[PDB]
Amino acid sequence: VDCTMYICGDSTECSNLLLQYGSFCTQLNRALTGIAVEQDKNTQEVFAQVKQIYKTPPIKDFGGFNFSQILPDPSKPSKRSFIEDLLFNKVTLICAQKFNGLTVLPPLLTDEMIAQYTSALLAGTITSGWTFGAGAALQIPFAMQMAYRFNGIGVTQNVLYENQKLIANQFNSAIGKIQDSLSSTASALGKLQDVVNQNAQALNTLVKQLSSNFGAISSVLNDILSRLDPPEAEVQIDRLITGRLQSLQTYVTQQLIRAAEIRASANLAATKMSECVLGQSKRVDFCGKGYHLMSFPQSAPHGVVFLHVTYVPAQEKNFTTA
Amino acid sequence: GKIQDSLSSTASALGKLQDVVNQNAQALNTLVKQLSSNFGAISSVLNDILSRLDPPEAEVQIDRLITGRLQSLQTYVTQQLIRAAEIRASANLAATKMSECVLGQSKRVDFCGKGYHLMSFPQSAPHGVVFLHVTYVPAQEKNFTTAPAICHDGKAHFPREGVFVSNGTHWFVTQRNFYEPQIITTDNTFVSGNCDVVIGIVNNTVYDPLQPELDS
Amino acid sequence: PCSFGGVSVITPGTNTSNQVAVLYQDVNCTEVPVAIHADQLTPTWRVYSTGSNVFQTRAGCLIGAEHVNNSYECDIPIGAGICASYQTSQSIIAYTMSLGAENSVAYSNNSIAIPTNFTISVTTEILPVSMTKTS
Ligand SMILES: *[C@@H]1O[C@H](CO[C@@H]2O[C@@H](C)[C@@H](O[C@@H]3O[C@H](CO)[C@H](O)[C@H](O)[C@H]3O[C@@H]3O[C@@H](C)[C@@H](O)[C@@H](O)[C@@H]3O)[C@@H](O)[C@@H]2O)[C@@H](O[C@@H]2O[C@H](CO)[C@@H](O[C@@H]3O[C@H](CO)[C@@H](O)[C@H](O)[C@@H]3O)[C@H](O)[C@H]2NC(C)=O)[C@H](O)[C@H]1NC(C)=O
Ligand SMILES: *[C@@H]1O[C@H](CO)[C@@H](O[C@@H]2O[C@H](CO)[C@@H](O[C@@H]3O[C@H](CO[C@H]4O[C@H](CO)[C@@H](O)[C@H](O)[C@@H]4O)[C@@H](O)[C@H](O[C@H]4O[C@H](CO)[C@@H](O)[C@H](O)[C@@H]4O)[C@@H]3O)[C@H](O)[C@H]2NC(C)=O)[C@H](O)[C@H]1NC(C)=O
Ligand SMILES: *[C@@H]1O[C@H](CO)[C@@H](O[C@@H]2O[C@H](CO)[C@@H](O[C@@H]3O[C@H](CO[C@H]4O[C@H](CO)[C@@H](O)[C@H](O)[C@@H]4O)[C@@H](O)[C@H](O[C@H]4O[C@H](CO)[C@@H](O)[C@H](O)[C@@H]4O)[C@@H]3O)[C@H](O)[C@H]2NC(C)=O)[C@H](O)[C@H]1NC(C)=O
Ligand SMILES: *[C@@H]1O[C@H](CO)[C@@H](O[C@@H]2O[C@H](CO)[C@@H](O[C@@H]3O[C@H](CO[C@H]4O[C@H](CO)[C@@H](O)[C@H](O)[C@@H]4O)[C@@H](O)[C@H](O[C@H]4O[C@H](CO)[C@@H](O)[C@H](O)[C@@H]4O)[C@@H]3O)[C@H](O)[C@H]2NC(C)=O)[C@H](O)[C@H]1NC(C)=O
Ligand SMILES: *[C@@H]1O[C@H](CO)[C@@H](O[C@@H]2O[C@H](CO)[C@@H](O[C@@H]3O[C@H](CO)[C@@H](O)[C@H](O)[C@@H]3O)[C@H](O)[C@H]2NC(C)=O)[C@H](O[C@@H]2O[C@@H](C)[C@@H](O)[C@@H](O)[C@@H]2O)[C@H]1NC(C)=O
Ligand SMILES: *[C@@H]1O[C@H](CO)[C@@H](O[C@@H]2O[C@H](CO)[C@@H](O[C@@H]3O[C@H](CO)[C@@H](O)[C@H](O)[C@@H]3O)[C@H](O)[C@H]2NC(C)=O)[C@H](O)[C@H]1NC(C)=O
Ligand SMILES: *[C@@H]1O[C@H](CO)[C@@H](O[C@@H]2O[C@H](CO)[C@@H](O[C@@H]3O[C@H](CO)[C@@H](O)[C@H](O)[C@@H]3O)[C@H](O)[C@H]2NC(C)=O)[C@H](O)[C@H]1NC(C)=O
Ligand SMILES: *[C@@H]1O[C@H](CO)[C@@H](O[C@@H]2O[C@H](CO)[C@@H](O[C@@H]3O[C@H](CO)[C@@H](O)[C@H](O)[C@@H]3O)[C@H](O)[C@H]2NC(C)=O)[C@H](O)[C@H]1NC(C)=O
Ligand SMILES: *[C@@H]1O[C@H](CO)[C@@H](O)[C@H](O)[C@H]1NC(C)=O
Ligand SMILES: *[C@@H]1O[C@H](CO)[C@@H](O)[C@H](O)[C@H]1NC(C)=O
Ligand SMILES: *[C@@H]1O[C@H](CO)[C@@H](O)[C@H](O)[C@H]1NC(C)=O
Repeated sequence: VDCTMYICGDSTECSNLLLQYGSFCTQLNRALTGIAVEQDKNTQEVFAQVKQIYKTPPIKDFGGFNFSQILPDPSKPSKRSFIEDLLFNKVTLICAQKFNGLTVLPPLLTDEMIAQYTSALLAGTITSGWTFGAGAALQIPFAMQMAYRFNGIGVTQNVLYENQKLIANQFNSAIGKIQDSLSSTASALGKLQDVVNQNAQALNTLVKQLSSNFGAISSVLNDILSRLDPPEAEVQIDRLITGRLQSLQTYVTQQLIRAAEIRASANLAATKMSECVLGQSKRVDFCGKGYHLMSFPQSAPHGVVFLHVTYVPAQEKNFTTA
Repeated sequence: GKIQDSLSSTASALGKLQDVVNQNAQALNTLVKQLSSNFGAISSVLNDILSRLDPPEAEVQIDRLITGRLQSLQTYVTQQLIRAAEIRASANLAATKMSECVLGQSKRVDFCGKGYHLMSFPQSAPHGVVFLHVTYVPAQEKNFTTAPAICHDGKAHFPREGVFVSNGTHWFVTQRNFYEPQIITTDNTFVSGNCDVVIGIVNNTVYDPLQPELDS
Repeated sequence: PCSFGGVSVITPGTNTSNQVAVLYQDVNCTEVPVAIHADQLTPTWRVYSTGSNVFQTRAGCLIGAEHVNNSYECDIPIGAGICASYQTSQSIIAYTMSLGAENSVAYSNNSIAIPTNFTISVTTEILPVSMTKTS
């Protein structure tokens, strides 16, 4: 936000009057720049976690497991998976605020790069499990990887080698069900939509505050200058500057609080990516409900989506133990 | 030794602490410098206002100066509170790392350094801590043909712990994180059902360690 | 709205060199010469106000940097997936940041890669613990 232009509209007298208030504009500009740098850093930590850009094999034969809904689709112009495209479409004017020195700035990493990072992570976890998350990537059949993961949760690997077909069918059915639920539910992405709405509302209130007289005869600086002499125009412009500066300070404080909250959320998301996507987590209810098996990352506008695959007991029978 | 160099060669190694100190110093400098602003008054010195102007308008001048200085103080205090909250979050993270990484071995991935964490060493620094994470990282990898199970007498055999590998013709069982081939036997493998259900099973012979003693 | 926007200076370490590039945020390169009025010191500012090496990025218009089709690790973040560096006659260049190096795991349904050696890796993690207790 341009403090000088926002408070004073191309008015030399207004700028001269504001110059006597100190260096609040510099403080606000520094705070906004720090917030932007923090957002970029949060995105980098959340997504830029793998150096090598792994690619899936041309032939996708993973022992019956289907990853079409999560792997990128080269057919579409954008190399994103079906779920990623659905998430992008389901989330939806800010440029209409480019009228009072309110720049929107470009994100450092384009959506294409985020999609590429997600695809690389998916390929690394599918073709190398958690080995690539600790050092050199080591290939392993997906069946043996799932056997390892089952062994991690205290279940003998023979169960997978005996019910691989059933497990693959259940995995495909669950992928289809989650895709359908995301498609048919508009409230699934409530957090990102709420954040966007809050930011838009804050910006709208900030821009609308310029129409308040703040005790002055008029809300237009030019009208005050034309309709009053310097002795009274000075005090009128001073009152307007005070009101606009108070509004800007309130907006900047709210933005700082929101940025801190988003930084905490991004740190949590990065921790979850590190502990779930790149490996198996024994923490209860951390990487989804039930005995965590693995996770799939996907990118959504200014956010991440983790599909946690977990093992849950289904049928139990009574027994006598000693 | 390399760690020492990593601190001596790189000037921005301690960027976080230096940045925090610089931010605090800049905030304090701006706060102290704000006292030189008139805030709409004739002068920014209380003595000048008192001597030059009589109490009637000196009252409003002092009121304007007080309002400006109070606004500056409130802004500075809000910024300090936000920074203190951020530093408290950082300190909580550091304390958690010390409790988990240093006082024990953590299975969390990428939490205590990169790779398979082994042990963390703490060090102090001005208004900060430095954790030296020592971890185990695979270096050289070799690829071998593998099977999910092995059939010997119509019964599927699965490794007790490890993985089946094949250096071409022969077959062995080796630990996952290190190549230590071993002769396949009943001690390191267990039977579970027949060998007509597992997909990709490979025929082989399981060496029973009891036979040499029985023969002798 | 007529135009407006910010002006930023991209400069490497003064120890390396002194030449700099000028970025005008969210403005077409056509209006840059009149957007600054060209009423500055005869060399330098006019040199950075126009020239052959003018690039039109989504983040704005950049002058004084040579566009290169190559991709390297981001050094000076410009925006919209574009960065700038001083890599060459050394000058300032602008490129698109590369998200690491390409790799392809030789995945197979009957092959497994096992380590044959190991390494002890020591890394450093610095965390602030407190600040000055100013009163
Ligand atoms: C597992 O058990 C729980 C606990 O209740 C059960 O109630 C009966 C069925 C018990 O039956 C015993 O089962 C043992 C082996 O599992 C044992 O070996 C015997 O076979 C049997 O008892 C023995 O045989 C019988 C023929 C007789 O001779 C007895 O004297 C012998 O000792 C046993 O499984 C267990 O206690 C089930 O959950 C529910 O638990 C309720 C009590 O907490 C029980 O009682 C009520 O049932 C009414 C029925 O309408 C309910 O409305 C009420 O709320 C309450 O539940 C329930 O019958 C029982 N079952 C259900 C469906 O509510 C549980 O169902 C059962 N199975 C599984 C898979 O968990
Ligand atoms: C891994 O999973 C993927 C996706 O689930 C499979 O790819 C296809 O997925 C769709 C899901 O139903 C199927 O193919 C599509 O079928 C649509 C109609 O359903 C019937 O179509 C086929 C062919 O007519 C019937 O034989 C069969 O009974 C299906 O029930 C078609 O309309 C699709 O064509 C285009 O239009 C639709 C319109 O909605 C689009 O959504 C589609 O994406 C597509 O652009 C499409 O043909 C089928 O299940 C899967 N195979 C094929 C060949 O389509 C993979 O097969 C599965 N396994 C892997 C990848 O190994
Ligand atoms: C552990 O739990 C799993 C499930 O979680 C069990 O596996 C399921 O078993 C049930 C019953 O055996 C399966 O349901 C049945 O599938 C039959 C196969 O039909 C195929 O085509 C339909 C088309 O819609 C598919 O939906 C279906 O998955 C199959 O691909 C159906 O024919 C059955 O319907 C009819 O079956 C008989 C005839 O055989 C009729 O008499 C019945 O009245 C009924 O109308 C039925 O739907 C289910 O598909 C299995 N799961 C999966 C993923 O395949 C394990 O058995 C269970 N194990 C233990 C030890 O308990
Ligand atoms: C995949 O991996 C397998 C297993 O390692 C390899 O097969 C073995 O290869 C080694 C080395 O090439 C062979 O070692 C040999 O040992 C002989 C003595 O072993 C006695 O017992 C075997 C039966 O196990 C008899 O066949 C043999 O005749 C002996 O009676 C040595 O005589 C051989 O030559 C020299 O080495 C030994 C080492 O101690 C010396 O003491 C000898 O005096 C002699 O100078 C040789 O070392 C081993 O026999 C092979 N088989 C087995 C079962 O281990 C495959 O070659 C490998 N394949 C690939 C493609 O890498
Ligand atoms: C064990 O792994 C090595 C490599 O990790 C296999 O050798 C071959 O290395 C290539 C190096 O990148 C792999 O990619 C290839 O890259 C070249 C460009 O440099 C491409 O032209 C080529 O098409 C590949 O994409 C390659 O996948 C990999 N495997 C090959 C080429 O088969 C090694 O394979 C072994 O050697 C080759 C020459 C064949 O004889 C294989 O049958 C043989 O297994 C891997 N070995 C095993 C047993 O898994
Ligand atoms: C891993 O992938 C390979 C292929 O890359 C699979 O090899 C395939 O194995 C099947 C079953 O043995 C072969 O089916 C064929 O059927 C005919 C008719 O019944 C039979 O005469 C053949 O001997 C063969 O069994 C298939 O041809 C073969 N494919 C290739 C390209 O060789 C393998 O099964 C997969 N799984 C494992 C554990 O290796
Ligand atoms: C691993 O070893 C088992 C047993 O040693 C092999 O099973 C053998 O499979 C073949 C067919 O692939 C059988 O041949 C046919 O069997 C039927 C049913 O018994 C019989 O009616 C036919 O006349 C014919 O003999 C064979 O009997 C069966 N058993 C043995 C001992 O050979 C299995 O094929 C082996 N796997 C591999 C990959 O070599
Ligand atoms: C696993 O890796 C370690 C090193 O990470 C290997 O040990 C190292 O092997 C190299 C090569 O032989 C040694 O370098 C040699 O040093 C001697 C002087 O001692 C020099 O004269 C040679 O020209 C050569 O440079 C190195 O000293 C040795 N140790 C270390 C700590 O690096 C080990 O051999 C590897 N294991 C396998 C099975 O490959
Ligand atoms: C640059 O050179 C000067 C003097 O040689 C000195 O500041 C230092 O050695 C170099 N680095 C920086 C940051 O100034
Ligand atoms: C201005 O730049 C945009 C690209 O951001 C381009 O589409 C448009 O044609 C340009 N207009 C002129 C007049 O150069
Ligand atoms: C970059 O590629 C474009 C084609 O898209 C080509 O016109 C241009 O000359 C290339 N520039 C360089 C420096 O290679």
